[PDB]
Amino acid sequence: QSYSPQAFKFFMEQHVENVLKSHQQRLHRKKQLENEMMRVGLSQDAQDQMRKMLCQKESNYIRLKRAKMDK
Amino acid sequence: IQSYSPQAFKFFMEQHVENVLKSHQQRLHRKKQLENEMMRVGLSQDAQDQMRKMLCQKESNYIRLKRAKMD
Amino acid sequence: SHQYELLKHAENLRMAVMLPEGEDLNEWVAVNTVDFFNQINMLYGTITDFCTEESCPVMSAGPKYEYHWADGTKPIKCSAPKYIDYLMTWVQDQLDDETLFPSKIGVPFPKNFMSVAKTILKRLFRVYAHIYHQHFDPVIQLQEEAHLNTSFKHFIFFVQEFNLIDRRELAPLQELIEKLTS
Amino acid sequence: SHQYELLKHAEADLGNLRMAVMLPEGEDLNEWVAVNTVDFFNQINMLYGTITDFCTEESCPVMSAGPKYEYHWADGTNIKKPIKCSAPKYIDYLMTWVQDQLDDETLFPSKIGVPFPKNFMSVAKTILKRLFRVYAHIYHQHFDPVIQLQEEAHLNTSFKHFIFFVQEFNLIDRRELAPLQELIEKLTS
Ligand SMILES: [Cl-]
Ligand SMILES: [Cl-]
Ligand SMILES: [Zn+2]
Ligand SMILES: [Zn+2]
Repeated sequence: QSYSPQAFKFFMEQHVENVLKSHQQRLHRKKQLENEMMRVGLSQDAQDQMRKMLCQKESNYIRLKRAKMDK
Repeated sequence: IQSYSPQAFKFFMEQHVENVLKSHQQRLHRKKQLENEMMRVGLSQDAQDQMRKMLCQKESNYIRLKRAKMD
Repeated sequence: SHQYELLKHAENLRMAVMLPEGEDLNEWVAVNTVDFFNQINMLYGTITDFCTEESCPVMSAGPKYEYHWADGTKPIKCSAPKYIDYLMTWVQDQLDDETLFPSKIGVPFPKNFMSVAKTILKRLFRVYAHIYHQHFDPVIQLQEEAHLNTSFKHFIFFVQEFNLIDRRELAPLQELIEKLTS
Repeated sequence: SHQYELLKHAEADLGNLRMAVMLPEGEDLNEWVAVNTVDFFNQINMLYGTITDFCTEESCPVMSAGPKYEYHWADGTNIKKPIKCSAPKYIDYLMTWVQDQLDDETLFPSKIGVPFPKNFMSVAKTILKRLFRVYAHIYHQHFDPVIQLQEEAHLNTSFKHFIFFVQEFNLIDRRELAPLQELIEKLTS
């Protein structure tokens, strides 16, 4: 199944921008969580729990993106 | 059942309520903004219906991915 | 007497619950149901060391009401943690079902979604009631009163917004619901 | 002569993936490898989709990644005795196979609770190898179309991302990377 060149070009540009942005946003959520969690708290066990569920959510997201659940 | 600490639960609750109100306010903002900008451009009724369909679809999809699971 | 606190930095809640403009009802109900599922899950997770076989020999929401398990497949007289274990496991199995709770975009909800949703919400409320009645002082001492009341206020606001639980089920906490909803 | 045109047109687009290909904090390896593998699969898929009308039986009578290297199809239980195939036929078999691998709920789980199989990394590495074979064939035989179609930058960026990932996790041996090592040395600086 052949694609037109303009389509592919667009896909690549959009994809690269998407990858870089998604990476940056991931790191941003991690840092944000760490900062707010550090600000008015808290035990270390709690930090471990929150980090665990967050990482689980991220992995789930990239799994859904892998599963082409966007349609 | 898996035991979470109190500090974790509290933190999550505090963060979550604020998130709920924020998401609500943002949703209404996107809807109103779309209505105003589309009214400004001056568009057919079919076209406005189309744009609203796409926005509603994007929102519904958004909360659907958020449901299981998203970050 | 006894103030119910509530939190704090924000509370809209009512507004928060309302079905958005042109949003599918089933999707909204689904999302909120999942959220409340997690909330109640870790909520009961904090006081799991107090709700033991000895402390709570039977799933009780006050001396007036007593709950028994049977759905997952002959009602069983279970304790608090065992009953709640069965409950949360069942709901977990419902949420993980790709048929009732679609993960894909194009996939629509079944016609009987609202039924199992209302069932889920009933039972989750049963958990709320049990925590509020039997294991409430630990919640106070853990300083989770504000969070528990806020969660329950949100839950009740949602349920009432869409009439997903009969008042006959809400009976064990009606005295509280009347107070929180003002 | 192909090496010098390829190394002339190396400069492409208008960022740094080297940080983005890295396994994020507390992320499962298999999931990451899977996601990037599927992604690169799509990329190379529509990429070859662009120059498929130049890649005909006559233009490419045999699967060649340059005069030095020639690939043969095999390593699948069905269709197991190696076949001397042309560019479009070999690439068809390849991408179809990889497609069947990705669509398998056993190797690449779609549900949340479902875990990866024990031999996942192996078939992942196989897939990535073969995808690189496609990359090499496009780079060597059908490069002039890429130039005239002005897809050079996008091709180089896709290949750069692929190589960055592969090198980041050592998923392809250099023996397979041989037909394009001269380019890899340049892109990775
Ligand atoms: Cl029942
Ligand atoms: Cl092979
Ligand atoms: Zn109990
Ligand atoms: Zn060819």
